[PDB]
Amino acid sequence: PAIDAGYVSQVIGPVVDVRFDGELPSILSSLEVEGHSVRLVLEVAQHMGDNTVRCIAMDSTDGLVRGQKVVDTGSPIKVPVGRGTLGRIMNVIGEPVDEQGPIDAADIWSIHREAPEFTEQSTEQEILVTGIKVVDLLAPYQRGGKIGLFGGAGVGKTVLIMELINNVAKAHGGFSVFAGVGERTREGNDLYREMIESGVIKLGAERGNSKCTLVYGQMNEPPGARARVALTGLTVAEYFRDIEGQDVLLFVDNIFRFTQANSEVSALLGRIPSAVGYQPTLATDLGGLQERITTTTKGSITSVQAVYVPADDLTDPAPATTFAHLDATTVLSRSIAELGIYPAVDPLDSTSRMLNPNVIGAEHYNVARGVQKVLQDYKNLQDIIAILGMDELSEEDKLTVARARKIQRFLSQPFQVAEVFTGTPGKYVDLADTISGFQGVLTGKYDDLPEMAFYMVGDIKEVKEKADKMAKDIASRKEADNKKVSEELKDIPSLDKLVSEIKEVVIEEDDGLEEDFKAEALSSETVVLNEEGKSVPLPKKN
Amino acid sequence: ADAKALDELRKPKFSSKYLIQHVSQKLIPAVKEWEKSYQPPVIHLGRVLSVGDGIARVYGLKSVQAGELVCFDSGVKGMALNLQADHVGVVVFGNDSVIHQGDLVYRTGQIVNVPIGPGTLGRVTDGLGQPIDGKGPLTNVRSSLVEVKAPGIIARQSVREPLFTGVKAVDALVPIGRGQRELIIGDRQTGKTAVAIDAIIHQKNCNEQVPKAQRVYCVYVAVGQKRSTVAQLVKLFTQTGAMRYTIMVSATASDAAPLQFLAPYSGCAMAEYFRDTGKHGLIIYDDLSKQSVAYRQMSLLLRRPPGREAFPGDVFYLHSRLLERAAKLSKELGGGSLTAFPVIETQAGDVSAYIATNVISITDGQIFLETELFYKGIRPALNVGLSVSRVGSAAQFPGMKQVAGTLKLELAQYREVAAFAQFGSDLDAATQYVLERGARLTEMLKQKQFAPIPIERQTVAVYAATKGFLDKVRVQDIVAAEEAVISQVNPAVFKILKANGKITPALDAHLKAELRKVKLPGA
Ligand SMILES: Nc1ncnc2c1ncn2[C@@H]1O[C@H](COP(=O)(O)OP(=O)(O)OP(=O)(O)O)[C@@H](O)[C@H]1O
Ligand SMILES: Nc1ncnc2c1ncn2[C@@H]1O[C@H](COP(=O)(O)OP(=O)(O)O)[C@@H](O)[C@H]1O
Ligand SMILES: [Mg+2]
Ligand SMILES: [Mg+2]
Repeated sequence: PAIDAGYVSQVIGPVVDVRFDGELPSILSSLEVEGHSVRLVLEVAQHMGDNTVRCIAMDSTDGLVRGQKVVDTGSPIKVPVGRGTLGRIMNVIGEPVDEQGPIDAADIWSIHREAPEFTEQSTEQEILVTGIKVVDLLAPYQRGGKIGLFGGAGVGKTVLIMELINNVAKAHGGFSVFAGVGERTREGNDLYREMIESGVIKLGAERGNSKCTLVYGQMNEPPGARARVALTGLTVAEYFRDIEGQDVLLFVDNIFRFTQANSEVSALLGRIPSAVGYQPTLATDLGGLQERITTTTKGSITSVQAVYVPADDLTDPAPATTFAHLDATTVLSRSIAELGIYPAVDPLDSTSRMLNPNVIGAEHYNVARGVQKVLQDYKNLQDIIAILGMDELSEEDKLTVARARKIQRFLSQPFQVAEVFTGTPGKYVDLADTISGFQGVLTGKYDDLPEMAFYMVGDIKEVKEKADKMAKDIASRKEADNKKVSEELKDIPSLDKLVSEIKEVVIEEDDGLEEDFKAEALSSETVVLNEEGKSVPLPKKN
Repeated sequence: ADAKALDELRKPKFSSKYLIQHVSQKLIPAVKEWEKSYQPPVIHLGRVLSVGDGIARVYGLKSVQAGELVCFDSGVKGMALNLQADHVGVVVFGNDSVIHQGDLVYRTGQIVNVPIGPGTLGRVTDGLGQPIDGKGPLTNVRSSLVEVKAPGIIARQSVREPLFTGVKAVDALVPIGRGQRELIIGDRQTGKTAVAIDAIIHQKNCNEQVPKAQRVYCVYVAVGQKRSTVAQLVKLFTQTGAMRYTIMVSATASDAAPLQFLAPYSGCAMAEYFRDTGKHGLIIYDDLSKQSVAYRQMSLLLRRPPGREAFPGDVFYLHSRLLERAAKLSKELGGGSLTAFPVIETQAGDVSAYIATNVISITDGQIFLETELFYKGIRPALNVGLSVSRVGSAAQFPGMKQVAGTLKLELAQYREVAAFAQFGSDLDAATQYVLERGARLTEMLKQKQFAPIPIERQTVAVYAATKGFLDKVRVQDIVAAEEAVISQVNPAVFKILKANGKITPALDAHLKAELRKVKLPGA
């Protein structure tokens, strides 16, 4: 009980130093702190050198005293994995935070492991149809690949990642894991409640028929919990890939917050900071996590990760390092969103490795490359169109600006998760309707239609449905004077009879503020503790 | 020099005691002649080793908790940030010029507290809960921690109820739900406070008309402001009667940077009294961009490595752990709520700055206040194309939701048509309907300060504008046509629209009838 039970030696925010009198814990070991108000586990990060470990708190450290007993659990953070974890919400250390009882577990896996080996990789590319036009055309997603959605605070990468949950994750037929890393807790409650009414999560005795397990380390957590909750989301996804042997969908909302939480911690671990202010170990910290999120020869993980870009800077080293770890990068722009185009996907900055004529076919590939060619040549014109206007263009170039304004609107589409605030019902567009629709605008079959008919429509059947409506409206606009339901006697009572049908409510006048409240009698003096711990008034000197 | 060689020096290895026995009889006489030169030793108390930059290094304090109130013998509070092996670094809640090297540091035994309760309502307190309005101590109150963790996923529910701002552009286009945090972001001098003050004045008008459980108790946190601005604001709340429901937490520009850093957590803890007891709070953090500058000062004076714009790495966690406490609680937790309005000042309209984009990633919507619309007299200068409220939409007034769908759309066309041709190339008759209706609705939405409008007078005024009833007036007397509308219609039509919530078809053509017998000033 004396050795292998260390004591807290110093506390600097999220970073605790524990001194062990003998047998130091290994690096990445979990350490419980005895006598804290909540369960405080500490993950050993460094051996400092004088029988001291430096460790990271997975909860708050306000309350730690410099003698507090710390027991070593002899192993890393081990979280419940299995089919019993489906339909549950876990935090970083595997505790259920959904009040549904304890998580019955097939196994309790540590959240730290190595990547699958090079002999364990699987090199197969089949497409993942998402129903999104700009995605399925220009940067198509791979069915076992890594997908990144790059965004700059309000451009739409949570709406896009909830749309992929809506489109892909129901027709997938496998298990999903949603690791929420450092995002809003309101959004964790929204997804959890909307999965219960979708039947993706089933509560009670039918819990085993759930298809999704949630791991949440949201933005109220201390930076140790947000730095490790992506790792316990993968461990749940890796059990379904390795042991259960099946196809998983991992959705990681803001994998940037993993990098940012290690950057809050790294200042206090005594490290010289790297470029912009990040950890010196940014690429290997992120690399060690991302290399675990792969498709192996035993199972598949289709991983969609939102990547926040800070201050809209794509050259920031946390977005810039992530780009190499992904098979498909969907870059969402702020200027595209200010033109009202949603999803705000930059068509000339989003990239897939699936855009290859031997993978998606030459008809799909030539449309995507032709769409990108007129959008690029239009971008080359925008300096002149701003200054000189379109009147100074060649009419060869005016056909570019006319077509590229049309496909820019046609890349946008309504979402079935955005209908609750936009009003417009959402359109799943099939891949064959995407390819044929943009091929028509490139050949010139739809230069008749105005450029606003292409805006927020499903496929090329519906731009003709919307252009007909636009033409029809410009004719019929008014002549609704009377002989409608607004007659002052048919459907309508007296106005003063409606006053009396109001149920008048009673108003209580007293504000209800001192019904249960108990007031601490605060003293007229600052109450302090003397050398023997006694509650003493503040003595009188300086 | 390893510890294997140093822990051999535990066991005695001298075998010759001719100097141990000698000085053991002369040491206590030696110390006794130097006792007026010894400060008394310190183990559970503290003694200040170094003070400067607003950080004290305190020897001793063997059993301080991390992050608890310590009290200097000068009477100043501190907070034990880092407990080190040899000292404790405390951050001084006040002026560090009154702390000396050698001063006693006393332990209060509690993590940092503010008085919360019903008796903090009405008062002007500082960043630590000590009242500065001069009218006594806080009574009918109890202490609560300022660093509570936000409620989790299962302790929350969806945002259902509307928080009426009384601002016409806000409650129509960017409507605020009742557990929702909403950023007010704009340049200097753009009406950012005026939107937050009109919300606080408006809740006073509604608390005498709701049955005690739907009462909003506002809290205004002023970080980094001038003390004359705060005193002019307390006078405005006192003369409108809004201080009966308002707490005013003030850490001004002359206060210490740890007081300005702590003041939004102090005020959030006072507003979390109403969230936790089933009531409803409204917290305003005026210049949360000034609270990050105060925290950047403390982090650079603690010699922590700066990142982008020299802000620390955890300046996101500074604001995210704060604004996450603005929640709508579930019904087993009382159903209470707290809605936040952070204010971020923007430099030259640049929304892609560091602290601005941090709070956009935290909050649920924005109210962008454009400098260019504010110079044209369109006040509140609400950038309609950029201001969002997605949590508060489908939680708004059902009558306003009927008429503002056309209002947002006719403004959506108005921005799109004005994007094409503002200078007179050629004017269509269809697009000059849009510029005639768009300038109608823009003059409709601009309202003047410190007079928030009820939501039933606000639905009717937009009903009179998205429909006909105002196309006669050009653009100029539309402000005078509104009180021509809202005073000349029968005041019973505001009572049925309030009590039903929406425009029934019985009230629909009644209100068409009252809007045809109002006399419009443009004739
Ligand atoms: N709706 C309005 N109608 C008319 N005048 C207004 C309105 N709102 C604000 N003003 C005036 O414009 C100025 C803006 O003041 P306010 O304090 O609201 O802006 P602010 O953005 O908080 O400025 P600061 O950043 O300096 O605090 C004030 O002088 C105010 O009197
Ligand atoms: N596909 C979309 N359709 C309509 N509106 C959208 C779409 N994507 C984003 N938005 C708007 O932009 C805001 C961005 O929100 P969110 O997607 O949560 O941003 P973030 O990328 O910061 O997570 C949304 O609240 C919504 O108003
Ligand atoms: Mg998001
Ligand atoms: Mg102001």
